[PDB]
Amino acid sequence: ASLIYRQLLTNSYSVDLYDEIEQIG
Amino acid sequence: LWKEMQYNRDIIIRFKFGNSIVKMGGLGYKWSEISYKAANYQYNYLRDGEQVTAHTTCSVNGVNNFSYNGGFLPTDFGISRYEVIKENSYVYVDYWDDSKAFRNIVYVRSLAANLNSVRCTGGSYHFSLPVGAWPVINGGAVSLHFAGVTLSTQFTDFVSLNSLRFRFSLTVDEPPFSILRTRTVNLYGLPAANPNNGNEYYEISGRFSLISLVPTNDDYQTPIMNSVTVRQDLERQLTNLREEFNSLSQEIAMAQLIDLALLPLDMFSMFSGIKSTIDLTKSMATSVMKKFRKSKLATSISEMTNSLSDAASSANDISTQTSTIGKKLRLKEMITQTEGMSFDDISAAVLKTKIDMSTQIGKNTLPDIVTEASEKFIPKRSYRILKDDEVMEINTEGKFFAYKINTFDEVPFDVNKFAELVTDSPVISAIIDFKTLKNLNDNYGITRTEALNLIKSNPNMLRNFINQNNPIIRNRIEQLILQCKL
Amino acid sequence: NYGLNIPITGSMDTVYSNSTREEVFLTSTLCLYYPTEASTQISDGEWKDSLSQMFLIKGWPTGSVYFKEYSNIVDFSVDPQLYCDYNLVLMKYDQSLELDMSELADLILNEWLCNPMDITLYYYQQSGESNKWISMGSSCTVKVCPLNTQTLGIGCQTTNVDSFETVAENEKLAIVDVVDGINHKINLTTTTCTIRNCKKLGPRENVAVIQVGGANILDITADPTTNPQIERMMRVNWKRWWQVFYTIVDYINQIVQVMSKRSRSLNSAAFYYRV
Amino acid sequence: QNYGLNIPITGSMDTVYSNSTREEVFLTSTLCLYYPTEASTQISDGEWKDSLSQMFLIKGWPTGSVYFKEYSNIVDFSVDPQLYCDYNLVLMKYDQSLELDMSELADLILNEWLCNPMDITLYYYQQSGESNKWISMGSSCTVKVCPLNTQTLGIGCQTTNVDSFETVAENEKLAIVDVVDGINHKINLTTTTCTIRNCKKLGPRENVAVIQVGGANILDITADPTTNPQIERMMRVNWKRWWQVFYTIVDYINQIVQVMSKRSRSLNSAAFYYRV
Amino acid sequence: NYGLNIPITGSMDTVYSNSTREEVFLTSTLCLYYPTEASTQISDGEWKDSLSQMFLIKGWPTGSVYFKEYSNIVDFSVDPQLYCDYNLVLMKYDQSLELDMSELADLILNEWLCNPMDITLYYYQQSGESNKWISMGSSCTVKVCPLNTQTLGIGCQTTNVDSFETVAENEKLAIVDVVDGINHKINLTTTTCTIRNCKKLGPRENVAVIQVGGANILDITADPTTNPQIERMMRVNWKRWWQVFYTIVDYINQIVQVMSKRSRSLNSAAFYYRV
Amino acid sequence: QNYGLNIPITGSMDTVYSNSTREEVFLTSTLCLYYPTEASTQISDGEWKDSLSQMFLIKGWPTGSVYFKEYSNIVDFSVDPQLYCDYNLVLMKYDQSLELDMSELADLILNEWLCNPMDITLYYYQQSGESNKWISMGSSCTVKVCPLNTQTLGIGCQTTNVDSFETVAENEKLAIVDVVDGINHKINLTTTTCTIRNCKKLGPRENVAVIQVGGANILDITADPTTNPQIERMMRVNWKRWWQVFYTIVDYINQIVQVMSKRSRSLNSAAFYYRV
Ligand SMILES: *[C@@H]1O[C@H](CO)[C@@H](O)[C@H](O)[C@H]1NC(C)=O
Ligand SMILES: *[C@@H]1O[C@H](CO)[C@@H](O)[C@H](O)[C@H]1NC(C)=O
Ligand SMILES: *[C@@H]1O[C@H](CO)[C@@H](O)[C@H](O)[C@H]1NC(C)=O
Ligand SMILES: *[C@@H]1O[C@H](CO)[C@@H](O)[C@H](O)[C@H]1NC(C)=O
Ligand SMILES: *[C@@H]1O[C@H](CO)[C@@H](O)[C@H](O)[C@H]1NC(C)=O
Ligand SMILES: *[C@@H]1O[C@H](CO)[C@@H](O)[C@H](O)[C@H]1NC(C)=O
Ligand SMILES: *[C@@H]1O[C@H](CO)[C@@H](O)[C@H](O)[C@H]1NC(C)=O
Ligand SMILES: *[C@@H]1O[C@H](CO)[C@@H](O)[C@H](O)[C@H]1NC(C)=O
Ligand SMILES: [Ca+2]
Ligand SMILES: [Ca+2]
Ligand SMILES: [Ca+2]
Ligand SMILES: [Ca+2]
Ligand SMILES: [Ca+2]
Ligand SMILES: [Ca+2]
Ligand SMILES: [Ca+2]
Ligand SMILES: [Ca+2]
Ligand SMILES: [Ca+2]
Ligand SMILES: [Ca+2]
Ligand SMILES: [Ca+2]
Ligand SMILES: [Ca+2]
Ligand SMILES: [Ca+2]
Ligand SMILES: [Ca+2]
Ligand SMILES: [Ca+2]
Ligand SMILES: [Ca+2]
Repeated sequence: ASLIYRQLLTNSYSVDLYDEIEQIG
Repeated sequence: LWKEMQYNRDIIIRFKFGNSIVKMGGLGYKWSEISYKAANYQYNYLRDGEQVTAHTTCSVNGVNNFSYNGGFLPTDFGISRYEVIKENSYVYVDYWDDSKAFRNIVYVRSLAANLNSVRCTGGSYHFSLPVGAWPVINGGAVSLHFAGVTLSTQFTDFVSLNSLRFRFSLTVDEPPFSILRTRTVNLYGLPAANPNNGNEYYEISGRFSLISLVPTNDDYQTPIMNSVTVRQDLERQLTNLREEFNSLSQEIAMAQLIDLALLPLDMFSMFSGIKSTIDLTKSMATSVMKKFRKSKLATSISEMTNSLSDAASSANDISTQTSTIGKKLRLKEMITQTEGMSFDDISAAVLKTKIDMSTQIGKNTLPDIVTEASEKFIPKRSYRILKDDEVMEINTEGKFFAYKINTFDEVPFDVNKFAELVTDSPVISAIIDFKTLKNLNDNYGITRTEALNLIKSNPNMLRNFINQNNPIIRNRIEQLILQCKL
Repeated sequence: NYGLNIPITGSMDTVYSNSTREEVFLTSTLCLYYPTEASTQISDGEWKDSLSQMFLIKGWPTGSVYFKEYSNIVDFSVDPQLYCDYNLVLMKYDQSLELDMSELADLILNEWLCNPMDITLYYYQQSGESNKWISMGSSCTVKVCPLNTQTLGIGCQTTNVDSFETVAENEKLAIVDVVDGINHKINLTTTTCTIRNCKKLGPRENVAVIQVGGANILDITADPTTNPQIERMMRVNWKRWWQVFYTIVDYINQIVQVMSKRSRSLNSAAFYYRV
Repeated sequence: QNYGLNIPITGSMDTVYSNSTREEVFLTSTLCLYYPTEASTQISDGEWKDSLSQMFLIKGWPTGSVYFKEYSNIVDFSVDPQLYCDYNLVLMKYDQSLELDMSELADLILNEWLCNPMDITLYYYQQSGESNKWISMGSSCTVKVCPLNTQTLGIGCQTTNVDSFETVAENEKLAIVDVVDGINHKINLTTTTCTIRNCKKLGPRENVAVIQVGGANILDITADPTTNPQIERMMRVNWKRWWQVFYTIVDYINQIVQVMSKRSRSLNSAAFYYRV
Repeated sequence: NYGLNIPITGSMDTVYSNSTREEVFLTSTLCLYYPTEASTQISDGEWKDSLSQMFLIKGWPTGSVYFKEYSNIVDFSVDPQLYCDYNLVLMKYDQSLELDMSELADLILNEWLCNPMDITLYYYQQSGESNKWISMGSSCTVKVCPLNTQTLGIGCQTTNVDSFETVAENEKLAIVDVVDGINHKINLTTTTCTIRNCKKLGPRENVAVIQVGGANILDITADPTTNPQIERMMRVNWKRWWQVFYTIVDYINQIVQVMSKRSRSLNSAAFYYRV
Repeated sequence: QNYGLNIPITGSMDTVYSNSTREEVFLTSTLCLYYPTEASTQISDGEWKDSLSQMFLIKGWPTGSVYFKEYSNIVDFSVDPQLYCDYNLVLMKYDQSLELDMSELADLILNEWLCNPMDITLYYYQQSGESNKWISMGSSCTVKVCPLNTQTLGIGCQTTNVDSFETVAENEKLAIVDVVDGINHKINLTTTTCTIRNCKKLGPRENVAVIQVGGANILDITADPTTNPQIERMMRVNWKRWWQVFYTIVDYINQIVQVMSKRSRSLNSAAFYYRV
């Protein structure tokens, strides 16, 4: 069940391109 | 507490393109810009036995800028940058109507449409030449094919009308657009000159579905005309939902929580199955990650790794060292995969059992909850390292023990000998800490096998003791659940 | 917090005894509800005092017997406030008032829990067989419009009141049952007549409805399949109101032995308004 | 569920109740504010109901979980005040000469009254004892009483001549009249305009709280003179602006509900005693 | 540095140490604030000298007891300054000034920690029950407009001051509480009145307030549930100001017993300014 | 937390001391300049406050954490200087004939006075020792002092005739007057304009530091003649250009800060001693 926190931290890089969506839009 | 309501309707969408022109000086031969512009339209139509009044707004994107310029001479024909739409360009048609469905369009669970394509053809534009042969724009055509509905809003003069936006694709068609009497023939595409061909309106017909989430505090009594708009909705207080989440632990169970905690929870497994709106089911996961990154725990992970990297090239006394390495052990627990029961398992289990029985009501608020619980749940925890059947246990508050495995009696601690092994030997979360374990061995005398298993935090032995209805383990795990209070 | 979960153990041998006491009033109160027609036919006005005197010999102290006059069944059905402890309601049977008498009986003889219904702003539903809607006022013209899953009125257009279905028109009281599980849009004249979502709890056993006239028609249960005869659904045969009142006074011991004073409420309203 | 019977509840004293936590009452109940119309006039608004509902939502109460039931003034509110609701706050604006009218209204809404009717033209009435009153409500009650000795010969009054009767209230829209307990009485009041009821005081009504907005403490709800208790539900706050009053109430609403409690009669437990 | 963290131990059988009454009386300084109409009714001007000579017998050295007249209650309420070691504030009650007296009592009887507020620039937000906004000046008109999360007003436009909601107008002092959690926009007459964001710490035990007139009205705690009667809510019934002053002089020892000198700040201000 | 008790605190001479709090003070505290309006006049600008805040940001102080204050001149600033601000610097341009007034201002701010009111009309005031002065502030202070014999008879003056009094200060915006200890004095002071306070000197003011822009060390902040100390918070700098002065201050703000320190009486540790 703790796997999700590791998944959040590991996959957190995509927030960069998500905020890129937000600011370019 | 939030009820689905289907509002699917068959609609007819009427719209017309908008044309803007700007003249260039001289005697009136040139032109500066011919471009598409946002265009409104009103109409009424009969459907289902009542006359519904509709308001549409068409706009264009992706437009090409062709050109033509006969030269610098003060009378030679040309258009400096005349546009067209072709493969790339899209057209949006915001649609609104007075029907009951569009009053309940604030919160939506799903929304999708089926519209029939249409063929738009360009008109005839006679460029205003003062004298001589009359140039003739003609031809050009595209086909609108529907692709995807979204939410939108017309910024109409009197109010802002929440509305549905239909994104139609394009498809260039047979009639080769030309500038007749001029050097441009056998193009293809719909230019901005006369996109409407004099038609009163271009027409689409289709059916759009919608699943709104009108609120409900009682089964028999469901509303119409959702009027809790984001003017009427406001930030729920931080302490208020903190108190709500703390109150939610009234109900959590004992063994079922451990059963859930023994799953692999991933992005899909957790964040799916949340009774949320479309605008939040789109990016809930990324929203959670964005605020998870900046949490105190996450920046502590970053500081740990960066400090170690910088060290790689830089070259109650005991309580303080034990506490610092306890924080370090917590960081290591979060980053790595431990083979024990791993307190963060219980934290995530409580988190899932809390958030599943809530609802998204126009604000995400899983950010500030998931990320906040990740750092606040189980504030004081404990770890242990077994070696030579002399397990050394440590508390994040600074306490320390060192006790044998075969019999649970403690030994003088060895600082800097625990620290050499905590770096490499696998850390074991101490969900059955030393105090409760000593109580258990004293009262319910246990064997070597289950002693080793409980030391290792083996799920099999933990659940065996829980299903024995052992009071010691039952109470211990109940307190574990109870510190999860944000 | 009267501990309504721990079991109570009786005994099957010992002993038939007395009821000890209860101290909230000197004693119970009997309470007649008669129509104006009784007064007009009696042609008197010392008759309430005479009836009290004749109750005294039956064994009711003087202050315990109260009398309430009402215009008729329909004008009484609106907000029937039972201000009292042992209620009898003498209902003169009249043809074409069968369903009105059944409405009033279903209202008073049973214990109701009513919530408000803001018709202008919400749709409405029915949870189950035990849930009615009760509309009361001067004139209740309750036009409903059921809606399918898609919120399109079936057999009606929600925006055209004319297409609606009039379940009950121009009634002082109307108990309406629409199909349970389908949303409805309601329409009734909110200036005069109000309407409430009323669930049915158990029976209210302070009240005895005495049908004065014809056959046994009071169908308290809206279910067509069931038609029980309750011990409080009294029926008597009349030619003269003096004879009716004399029978009531003579047999009043049985009239109160069939009822029970316990099921009483602070307010006199015939339902619990739960807002 | 074993209604209609007092059966003693046993309960341990040293039980953990770790699972026990706060009761978020606002998630289910319905808060319910009564104010004088001059509050609205001074506010000089008309989306203020929406604004207050929004602020209540921010405090926790769902959208429809708050009601704003206006009343014209204290006396006209005092005539048959039926608070069919779930958490009643009443903003009583104190003004001089409304002392006993405020006190009697407060008693009426804070004590659960069990009322039987009365036929003034037919029977003589007497209060059983300490907890019994006669509540007279109407557009204009004018209660006159002739005490009767054991021989039905009125003392200080002639049983026929209404003039010799002893007035106990006039032009009062509400009057909780108390007379000597154990004395037969003949009564006279304007039967068309005023109704009167023989009422007993049960325990306290915890559904309702009174925010007294104006002056000093006066609310002697207990008709006995010797006891003048200060019940927690009789809150008091000073004022110079109705917005300040309403903002105070909204900001501190949770403590108000903690002071109050659910109507004990409306629960299932009280099914067969006097459920209301 | 102080040993706040470490605990203090102390036995229970320790003998009572002797009285420090002489120490406090010889070192401290009583200090009476009183209205001007007190002196006007006294009609004198050797009277402060007489009062000092009469405190001298009660056990105050001559150069200790001070007198600091103030114009009236509402005017004293603006920037009230606790000049002095033991503070007494005579306060004549009159109708319609109840809230003003309560405001002053709340302001001076409690230790307020005030931060600056810039009305024009930023939207300000109340942290909790122990936070208020205190406005002081010749004329304060606190008009508030609460805002959504989108910086949009509710019940008010953010740009039209005439839609705002007044919470106190023309008051010299106003302790305004707003719903805790909201972003408000404030309109207040910035040239003549100043607003501050004031938390409320524990109680200032240096000050006593003597209500000279009527009934108990001082609701020091804005919470409407609690209405404590603090020991320093002194009250007397008056007709002659000489009688009031004689009462204070006679029972001055008990007043100081009620108060506690230790809660004296360096500044004469009634609050801690913490830019 | 056991406020109000001066209980012993133990500490080991070997515990490894902890890392810097420069970042802590920058992020949490607020720095606060006071300067004369002549400075801005010579600067001849008006985005300069914003520019200096931007420069301070690189040193570490958040944008809103620096507060600039102007004043007309030293004597005008002396009357009632309220340094309600977490790290105070006071620029002080020295020109001749202002040495005593400058030292008076420094003595007022760099130390921490607890002080009581005086009522000149009523009593005769002594001074209790070295730590006791009288501080007179106002638009025009002129303190005329008549000492008295034990028989309440003036020496070198007369209690009646004010003109025979000994004028200790005149037209001073601020005047700290000391007098012989243990002699009763009758004061005459301009009660409408100037206000006088009988003031005891507690410990020093952590919070404020004075930067003399002009000449040599003249600030004697000790009324004693036998000692003229050198305080860390009392600093000097030569100048010809106010931009240069401000740049030196901004560049060395680390050093000025860690010469000063947090106001000890604004802490919670001093809660019930003389908290300010
Ligand atoms: C019960 O009631 C009857 C009434 O006839 C009475 O005679 C009897 O005495 C009562 N029981 C007892 C134990 O007295
Ligand atoms: C009920 O119907 C009438 C006419 O049929 C209409 O005028 C009225 O508005 C309806 N009531 C509501 C609440 O819509
Ligand atoms: C709460 O816990 C106690 C003992 O821990 C148990 O007896 C009780 O049934 C529990 N009740 C609830 C509602 O959790
Ligand atoms: C009250 O007194 C009036 C005046 O005599 C009388 O007409 C009226 O009947 C009396 N009320 C009753 C209930 O008898
Ligand atoms: C305290 O008083 C008692 C009797 O009044 C006396 O015996 C004792 O010496 C005194 N102690 C001090 C310290 O003054
Ligand atoms: C207060 O409102 C007036 C107009 O009503 C306005 O001129 C003034 O600027 C407002 N105050 C502030 C601080 O903006
Ligand atoms: C204190 O500073 C040193 C270097 O200046 C650094 O190595 C050490 O980690 C710092 N202490 C902490 C607790 O970070
Ligand atoms: C000082 O003396 C003048 C007369 O020269 C007098 O007016 C004034 O009142 C005196 N000061 C005081 C404090 O009385
Ligand atoms: Ca009917
Ligand atoms: Ca139909
Ligand atoms: Ca039904
Ligand atoms: Ca039936
Ligand atoms: Ca008489
Ligand atoms: Ca009255
Ligand atoms: Ca009585
Ligand atoms: Ca009383
Ligand atoms: Ca407004
Ligand atoms: Ca005021
Ligand atoms: Ca507040
Ligand atoms: Ca209060
Ligand atoms: Ca001289
Ligand atoms: Ca000076
Ligand atoms: Ca001296
Ligand atoms: Ca010196």
